[PDB]
Amino acid sequence: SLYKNESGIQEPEHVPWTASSGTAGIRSVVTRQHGIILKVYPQADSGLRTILIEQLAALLNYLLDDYVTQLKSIDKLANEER
Amino acid sequence: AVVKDSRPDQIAHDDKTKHLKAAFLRYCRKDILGAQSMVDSLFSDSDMEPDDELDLAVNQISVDLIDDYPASDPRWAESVPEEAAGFSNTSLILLHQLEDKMKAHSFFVDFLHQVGLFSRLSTCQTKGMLVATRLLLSEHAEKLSAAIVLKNHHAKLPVLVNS
Amino acid sequence: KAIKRDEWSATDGKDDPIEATKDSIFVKVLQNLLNKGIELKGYLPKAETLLQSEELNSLKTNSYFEFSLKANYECYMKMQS
Repeated sequence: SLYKNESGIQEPEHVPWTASSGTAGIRSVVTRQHGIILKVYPQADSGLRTILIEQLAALLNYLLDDYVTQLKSIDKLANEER
Repeated sequence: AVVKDSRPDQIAHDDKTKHLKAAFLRYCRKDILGAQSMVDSLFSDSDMEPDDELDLAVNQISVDLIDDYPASDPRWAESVPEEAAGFSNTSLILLHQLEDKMKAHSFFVDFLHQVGLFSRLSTCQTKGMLVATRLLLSEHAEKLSAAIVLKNHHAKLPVLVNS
Repeated sequence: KAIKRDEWSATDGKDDPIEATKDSIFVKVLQNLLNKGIELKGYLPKAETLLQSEELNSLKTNSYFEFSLKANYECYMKMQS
């Protein structure tokens, strides 16, 4: 709300640090963390596994929010391919 | 009732940037009128179409405030490592520095809003990328929030988090 | 003299000035002063006079010593303000 000139203009080319991708990018990191949580899961106790699943679910929720906001920022009039 | 500040001049662009940061200083010292007068002096309408430089100056203000490595007072000149009063594994003090930098960013956004340059802000090239100024402020403040959060986790479980 | 009884990781420390001095007597003096109602910001000398004090300047061979002096005094002084 504070970051609005009039209502703001969505320029689709916009790369927040938390939106950075790659090996050091958030995406590979969260993928590896997902894998590690899964590897722990069979060896984890029941409540341990429960905390694992809620934590991982929240993380994936936030990542999907990131991608969806990216998509809504993107336009297609010339940049449908991006 | 009106006080106008200035800051060290390195370049012409750096000088106008430091004058804006000094208008911010007046804002921090509780002077809306002086900051507004300086903003009027540094920026006035002579046809309004986008230009990179206002965004460049605000962005370099933000980049400095975020990339700052303390050097100002002797403990910060010693934050620059020669510690005898420098950073030596303390949590509350650095939390306070993070608090004051959050104060600075928040007051800078408020200062820009109350002087009215926010609507004149635009999209600027950055590292080759065109970025919205307000979202750039969001990103930098979120980095600062992450630093605060790590500090909080240190304060909560020091040996664990510090190790 | 009260600070002198405290222990320090001498010649560069490895601890938090804030949390490490709690087990020291002088910080306990500070909480007792606060309980009695004394404001540490006003009654505990500013870092200027602290470093003016020679007893305080005779153990500065531990960087961590004087650093922790400054950090703890400022921290609790500001908690008082």
